Amino acid sequence: DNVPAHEIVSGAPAELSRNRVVRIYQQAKPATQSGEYGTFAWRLDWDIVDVANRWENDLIGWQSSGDYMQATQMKFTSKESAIKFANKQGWDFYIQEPHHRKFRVKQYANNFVHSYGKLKHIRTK
Amino acid sequence: SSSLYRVLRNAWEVGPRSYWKQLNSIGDTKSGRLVGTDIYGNKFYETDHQDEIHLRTRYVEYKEKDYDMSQVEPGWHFWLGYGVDTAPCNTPKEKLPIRAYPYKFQPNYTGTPGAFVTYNTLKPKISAWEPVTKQR
Amino acid sequence: MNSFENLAQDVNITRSGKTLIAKGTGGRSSRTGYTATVFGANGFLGSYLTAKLAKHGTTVVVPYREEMAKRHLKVTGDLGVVNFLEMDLRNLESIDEAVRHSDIVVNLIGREYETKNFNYYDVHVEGARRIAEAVKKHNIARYIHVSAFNAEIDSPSEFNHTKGLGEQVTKDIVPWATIVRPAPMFGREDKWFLDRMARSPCLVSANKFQETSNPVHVIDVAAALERICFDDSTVAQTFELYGPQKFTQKQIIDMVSETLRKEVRHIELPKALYQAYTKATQAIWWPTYSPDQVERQFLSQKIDPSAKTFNDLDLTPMELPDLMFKLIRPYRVN
Amino acid sequence: LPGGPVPVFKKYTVGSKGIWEKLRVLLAIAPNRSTGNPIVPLYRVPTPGSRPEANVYQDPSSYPTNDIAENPYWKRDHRRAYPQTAFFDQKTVTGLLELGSEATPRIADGEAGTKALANIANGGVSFTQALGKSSKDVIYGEVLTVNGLPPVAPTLAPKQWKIIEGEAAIYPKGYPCRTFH
Amino acid sequence: ARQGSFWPVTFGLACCAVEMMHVSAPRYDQDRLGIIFRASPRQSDIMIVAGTLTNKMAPVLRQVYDQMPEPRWVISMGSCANGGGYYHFSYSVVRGCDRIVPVDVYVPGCPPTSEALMYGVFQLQRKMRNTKITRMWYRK
Amino acid sequence: AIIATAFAETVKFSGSKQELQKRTLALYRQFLRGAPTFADLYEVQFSIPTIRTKIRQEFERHRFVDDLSIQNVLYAKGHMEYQECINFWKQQAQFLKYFPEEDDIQGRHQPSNFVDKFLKNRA
Amino acid sequence: GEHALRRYPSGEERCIACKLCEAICPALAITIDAEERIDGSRRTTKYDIDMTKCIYCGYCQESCPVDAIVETPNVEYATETREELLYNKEKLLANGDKWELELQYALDADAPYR
Amino acid sequence: KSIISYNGNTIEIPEEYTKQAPNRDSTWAPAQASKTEIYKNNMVRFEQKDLSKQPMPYAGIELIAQQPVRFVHGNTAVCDGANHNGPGAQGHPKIFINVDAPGSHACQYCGTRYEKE
Amino acid sequence: AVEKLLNVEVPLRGKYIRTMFGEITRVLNHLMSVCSHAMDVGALTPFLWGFEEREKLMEFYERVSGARLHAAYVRPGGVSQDLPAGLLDDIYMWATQFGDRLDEIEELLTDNRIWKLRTVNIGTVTAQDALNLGLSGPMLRGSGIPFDIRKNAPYDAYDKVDFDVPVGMNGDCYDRYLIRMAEFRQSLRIIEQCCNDMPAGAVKVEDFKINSPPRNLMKEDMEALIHHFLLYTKGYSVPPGETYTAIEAPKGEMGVYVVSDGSERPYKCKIRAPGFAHLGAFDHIARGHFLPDAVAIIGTMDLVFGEVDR
Amino acid sequence: PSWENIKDIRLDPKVHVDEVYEPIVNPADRYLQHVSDLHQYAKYIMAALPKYIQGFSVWKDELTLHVAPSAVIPVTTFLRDNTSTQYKSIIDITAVDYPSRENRFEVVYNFLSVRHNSRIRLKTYATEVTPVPSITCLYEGANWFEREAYDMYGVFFEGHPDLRRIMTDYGFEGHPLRKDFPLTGYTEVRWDEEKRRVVYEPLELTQAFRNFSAGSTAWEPVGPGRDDRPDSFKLPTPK
Ligand SMILES: NC(=O)C1=CN([C@@H]2O[C@H](COP(=O)(O)OP(=O)(O)OC[C@H]3O[C@@H](n4cnc5c(N)ncnc54)[C@H](OP(=O)(O)O)[C@@H]3O)[C@@H](O)[C@H]2O)C=CC1
Ligand code: SF4
Ligand code: SF4
Ligand code: SF4
Ligand SMILES: [Zn+2]
Repeated sequence: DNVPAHEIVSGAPAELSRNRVVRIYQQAKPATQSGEYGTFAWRLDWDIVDVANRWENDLIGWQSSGDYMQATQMKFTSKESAIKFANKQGWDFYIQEPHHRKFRVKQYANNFVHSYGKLKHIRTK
Repeated sequence: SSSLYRVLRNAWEVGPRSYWKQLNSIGDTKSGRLVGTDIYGNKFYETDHQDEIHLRTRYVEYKEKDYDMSQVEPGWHFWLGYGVDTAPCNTPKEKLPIRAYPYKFQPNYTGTPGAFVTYNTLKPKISAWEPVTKQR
Repeated sequence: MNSFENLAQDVNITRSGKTLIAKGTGGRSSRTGYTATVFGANGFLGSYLTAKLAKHGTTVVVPYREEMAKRHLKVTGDLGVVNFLEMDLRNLESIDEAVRHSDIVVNLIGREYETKNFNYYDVHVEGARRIAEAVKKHNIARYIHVSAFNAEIDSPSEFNHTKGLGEQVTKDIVPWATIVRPAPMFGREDKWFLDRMARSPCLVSANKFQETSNPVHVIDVAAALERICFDDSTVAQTFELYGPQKFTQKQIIDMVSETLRKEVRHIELPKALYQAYTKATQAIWWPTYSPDQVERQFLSQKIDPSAKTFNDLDLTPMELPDLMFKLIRPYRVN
Repeated sequence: LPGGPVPVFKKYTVGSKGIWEKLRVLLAIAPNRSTGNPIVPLYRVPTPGSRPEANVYQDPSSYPTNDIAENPYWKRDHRRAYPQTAFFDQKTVTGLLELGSEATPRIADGEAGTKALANIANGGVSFTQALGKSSKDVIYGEVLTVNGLPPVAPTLAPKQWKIIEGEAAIYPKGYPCRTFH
Repeated sequence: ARQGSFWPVTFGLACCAVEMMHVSAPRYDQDRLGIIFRASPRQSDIMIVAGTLTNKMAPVLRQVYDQMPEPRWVISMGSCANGGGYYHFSYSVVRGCDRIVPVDVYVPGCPPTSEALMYGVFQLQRKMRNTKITRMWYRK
Repeated sequence: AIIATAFAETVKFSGSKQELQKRTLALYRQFLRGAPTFADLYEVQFSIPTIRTKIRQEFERHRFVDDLSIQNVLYAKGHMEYQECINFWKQQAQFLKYFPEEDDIQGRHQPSNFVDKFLKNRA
Repeated sequence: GEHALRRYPSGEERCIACKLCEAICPALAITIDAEERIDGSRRTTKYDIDMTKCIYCGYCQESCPVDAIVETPNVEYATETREELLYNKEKLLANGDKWELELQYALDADAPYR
Repeated sequence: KSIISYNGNTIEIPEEYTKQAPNRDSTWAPAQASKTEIYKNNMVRFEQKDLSKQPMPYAGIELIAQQPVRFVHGNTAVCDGANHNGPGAQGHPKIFINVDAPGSHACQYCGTRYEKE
Repeated sequence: AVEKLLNVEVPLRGKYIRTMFGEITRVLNHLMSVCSHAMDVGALTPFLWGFEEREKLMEFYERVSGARLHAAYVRPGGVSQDLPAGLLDDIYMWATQFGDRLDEIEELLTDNRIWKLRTVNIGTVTAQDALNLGLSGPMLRGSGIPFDIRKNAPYDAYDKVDFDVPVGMNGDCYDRYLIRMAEFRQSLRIIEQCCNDMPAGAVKVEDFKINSPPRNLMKEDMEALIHHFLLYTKGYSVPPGETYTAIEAPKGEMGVYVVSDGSERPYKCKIRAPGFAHLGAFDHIARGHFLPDAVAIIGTMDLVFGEVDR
Repeated sequence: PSWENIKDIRLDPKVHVDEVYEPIVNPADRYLQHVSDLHQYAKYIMAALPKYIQGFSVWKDELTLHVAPSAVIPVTTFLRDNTSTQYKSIIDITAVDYPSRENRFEVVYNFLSVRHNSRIRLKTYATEVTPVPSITCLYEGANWFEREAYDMYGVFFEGHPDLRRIMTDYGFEGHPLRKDFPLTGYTEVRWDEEKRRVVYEPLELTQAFRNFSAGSTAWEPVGPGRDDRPDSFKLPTPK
């Protein structure tokens, strides 16, 4: 199922496959934009490490880091491919299943439906 | 031109004191008309002697013994590099920067106590709690 | 990932009430939060101590005298870790500037001969007194004062006498200082030890090369110093850092000859003649064997019965026979 | 012969004047060679920071691209009319062999055509069987050339070389370096 | 004497070595100041680190630095040698030669013009000119 | 032509495990034989028995790898390493990477239980 | 050559923390922080250039929509330690103030070509 | 003048160098570190250093606050901060400012203040 | 490569500028290679004479781009900025005397019998082995094969200008030296032609979705400001695909294999450096020679080692 | 007749145009007939080696042949050696890491035919454990390119006489051009004063790598394009 340690032929540090957890997901539809072009690929990136994520240099005020994977992120065409890759490397992962908008029928004419009782609210346009 | 006659003629044109000054600073003997003077005190010359090759027709005589290219005032630095035709003193008022602050020229201070000390211009990102006790 | 091997924990509180929070894993770009002034940092032991300190990014203030001698120390730390301060023992304001911002002050200032400007007293007692006064006035959290083994007040040797007086004045001024007494230190490019035995024209002893001391590796002394720096339980204690086994000078010379595949020349001279020779050569400007060094050639190492040792720092000294080949390799010829 | 020697007074380099000129011409290996020093009043003057053309420069543009009244951007939007990459697998080359091509069809109409396309796209015919059934006309016209020869590796712009000999060459006859045009 | 006989070891690694050659070209003529580039480190005063320092080259650079007789100075030329430069985040590049050898003057640029390198040389000579040698011994 | 260099072996993936173990044991023997040469070349402080111990550990690490292709790759990389060492292509700096244990003690605090790891934020 | 941050004739800074210079810089030399100034303006509170990462490519100067960051013709600023080569906001503004006249020469000469 | 350090010791700084700028005493942005704090945190690197040589450029907030308000007839003031003397585009992008509200309205790019009269 | 992926066209003036400056670049590179070669064998003087010409041309670089060496001037779509006002005259003025500057180096080198002793029949390479080893440029034209990408795959304005291609016959260091020396002359010819035929118009492609708009539009026009913002923050998106595009670089065939995934950042970029293939062929060429012949061979391969390892 | 009277070029009358006319043309149009020719040529090649050629693709002037790893030696020999092809020059060899595929790497060969003035590209695939047959027996130049491909990616080349790292440091672990290898590597070096030698340490950056790829566009930027396939290579529609 999962490649153990020390028969990975990549040469990466053992710590990568021992005490690091990656996460696989699809990017969420950004709330700020209506475009959806970034949401189809399956990203893979590493969960952060507490001590080594980022600190502030005491000279010019920069963001120092000891985590060599903080900037790395792979793109895959499909969830199964990402799973296969992570398994072949021996990475512990978690899958975050995507959420989608539930379909509902929208009619422009619905803005002008006659109301037989009291108006619940004044639509304004 | 490397000729000895050039050196003799320049020395005669310039005078013995200036010849010794040039031999003790630049090592050549240059004769040219003064153009202007910095805020720092250096003096800038241009020459039209035909025996002078391209890129040797403008030069500077530093004011101090411990001369340094960083002591050339900006604007003169550009002129001395053949950046512009017209020297800073000869430039119209329209093409001069307007300043709302006093202008101060400071050369390169490296190797001195005046060297630049860098620092972070921001206070820390996360502000800690000021501890206060309350009585039960 | 790296690790702050010198630190016990992450948050630290100095005796002066400063809160120090180590940032980072513990490598070059990290910072322990401590600041240390190392007097005599450009010397034989100071270089190793400074390298170990700046390896983990504790700010090291290095007071120096000659600009060109201290340049190798800048390589040991990240940008802004190793800071250089011009200093002189006869300029009090300079000492004040050196110690003002530190949580740790260690001084290694000691000279094995006398100069036209600093005699043994001036360098070991008044110098230590001035440094300790700056420490006491600025209430520095930790002060480490390094003396020499066999430091005794009423010694025959002016070196040991002034060293004992320096210890006494340090204890009088700063009651919480830590006193370290290392044995003869060897190592790469040591002073008046292995390297001298390896390239001397002839070693001349006034006492048959009979003297015994427990030589100790300089790296081990520096590591012990670091440990003393970062644990607050060594305050007001005395440490006698010395090597595992006791050697005779002749034994060390025999070991050096065996490892060098070459015979070291030994010549034995009367004590008076060698005194006169050393006193005569003290007239040249470069350091040379002292008269008081040959006086010390009649003193064997004396270990205080009641003194903390390497064991109390959970350290184990390396063996001089083991390092020999590593420490003198460029002279084998072969 | 164009590119031949031009005299030293048509080169923008300082040179010599007076008696020294005659001395130079007497003592020069080739009298028409310049000295390498640019002429100070002529060269790089006026300086780049004081060109008069700076105060007249306007951004350059070309018709019809700069027109304000007849160019819709989508008519000249070449980035998004880019040619797709055409991938042909063995099934597609099969289909081409049997059913012919859009340019010259060899397919029947109605359901027959669609079912032929289907069973080739399913794997009914292999490529080797395709080639075997293939007649002489189709092999010669549509795999080899009409003469039956294989096609030569295509070239976008054929280059016809010519060798320049004699006075127009770079080197004279002896040297082991020839001039191709 | 130290300023008048300024002998570097050439140690040229990349695009900065070209501006280092143009210093010696006729227009600037480093030789007119007394600068002779000498191939052996034994006969050299100054090391000029002119180029990207890789991890594969770091031991060799430190070795050539160690084999220069004293007194010795080092000038770091170019962004790549100063701070790792345009390859600062590469997996095989040392982020600055001052990780390896002590450095006296940093010349900024990519590549520093020949005039900037000459200015850095003048800075090194100014540092030499203010050095106490026997006066320092007198202070001892 | 461009001819192979010293101790170069053409890349060949063994079709059978046994034919691979033959080569593997040959390579191990080569490493053990070369140990003194490595000790001379790289001016190491430590002893030849320690070199040989390190080699044995390296070969031990992959003693239970099953799939043949992975074994082939590991053997090829091991041979590339051997050729790198024996030809003095490597320097002392990269050679001592193999030997992290013989360096001295790095410090007083190498945490082992949860409380010491927690105190240093490494829990 | 070396970098400098410009002002308006009124002496108000020109940099409005749009951070395009930060985004285009091929060496990731530039570090910028910003927030609402007390008078409501959008200004920088930290603007650093690591002069030892910079490749002196001049993209930062082509990018800025208000000509705030520019590259002076100055090449003579060699230093004796590396910490002087980490320019903060104060240093870059000081350079702008010091070199404004030469900057105006270069701008008057080349602005039609940008 | 006297800043107490984390050590508990005193750091003495001349009054002129505690001002954030030559013309302004206090910070002009919440995240901006004050000179007092700068020294308190970096005093090791400021020892034996000459403060009068450090950059200290002028605070532009006050300089723009000294510029008089421009009065405009209509509802919209147009500003582009151009340099009428030199060639090319040397200003900031041309924007239009509404001045119907009471008071002065600042240009978003240059800070020049406009008002409807 | 990027324009081929982008399916855009460089304006005419831009093409001509790129040809002129490609040949100024060829002249600079050959000055460095030939003079460094002669310095390796021992001829120290052409180094300095040719370095003054290098200085003169780096003046032109600095005037059009602002940097002496790393111009960053030629960009996908054209060139970054139009030529300054007084550049064509200065280039022509330099071109009137470069011919003599070449003749002097040739006086010292072409007929000197010591030069021919160091170069004749040294580093001989056969035509077939040249093709087999992947050699290109002079290293291939020296062996008798007339192949030149400027003539074979006419790129830029290499079809609007007239020039010849020198081809050796013995494939030794001396033939390659002759080839380089004649490429000097051909480059001077091309530079003159472009000085005489430089047209008017734009220098970068006139679609502000690829190249940024002029600053006078960017500060007045909304669309231009948006496009400027996006180009310098996100970048233009290249249609997906891949390409291998090679040119006749001064050192031989230089090519890039770029893989585009439809995004703003390349998916893969491999550079084919001619020096890599040459240094690979070193062990075949240099076998059986003397150590000084190895020095001369390295000289004739004309290696830079930024190319070799990237 | 001398340089003091040489005529001033700077005052000569320059040419002046009023309006510049540059017609709008799609640059792909110039390749249409050549694309047809490449199609015909690729058809011939597939018909000639149906046992080997899994497919081809044509884009403007670049033809690609897709083959399985076992087919490389025969197809390369046919290319190098057939009279109508004669692809004598190896140009480059490389790999491209596709982590979505089962076979990660795709190995690319570019060939050049100086005889015919034509180029061709040949692709195969491989994995981190399955090798590709080396073509050094056919093209001498491929030696170094295959050492580079192995070094960067890890792809093995069966039959390569001397396959070892060419670029990375001695004793480097990892194949840098793999999409899972981080930008900055895992280790860095410095000079260690205690050990007097250059030591390797875990990576620790003073400023962390800021990846600005998060700001990629949220709108599809280009679209589908257009197909330049010749009508002689599109399947016919019934009726
Ligand atoms: N090495 C040994 O065998 C033993 C040494 N020790 C002690 O170890 C400490 C250092 O050992 P080591 O490092 O070998 O000694 P070093 O001589 O190697 O370094 C000693 C330091 O003392 C400084 N120093 C001496 N006199 C003065 C002064 N008057 N003013 C300022 N600085 C001065 C030197 O600075 P500069 O370089 O500027 O002169 C040097 O940095 C000394 O205290 C020594 O007594 C004790 C027992 C054994
Ligand atoms: S600093 Fe720039 S010019 Fe110098 S070597 Fe590095 S990349 Fe090349
Ligand atoms: S010159 Fe280039 S590297 Fe330097 S700040 Fe500007 S864009 Fe960044
Ligand atoms: S691009 Fe210009 S205006 Fe924008 S943040 Fe950078 S310097 Fe300021
Ligand atoms: Zn405005």
